[PDB]
Amino acid sequence: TYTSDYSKYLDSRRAQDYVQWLMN
Repeated sequence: TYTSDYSKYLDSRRAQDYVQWLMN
C-alpha cells in the first residue's frame, strides 16, 4: 500500500506535468 500509493503520487506528478504542457 505504501508502494502502490507512492506510485500513484508519481503518476500524479506526471499527470500534473502533462496538464502544464497542455496549457503551454
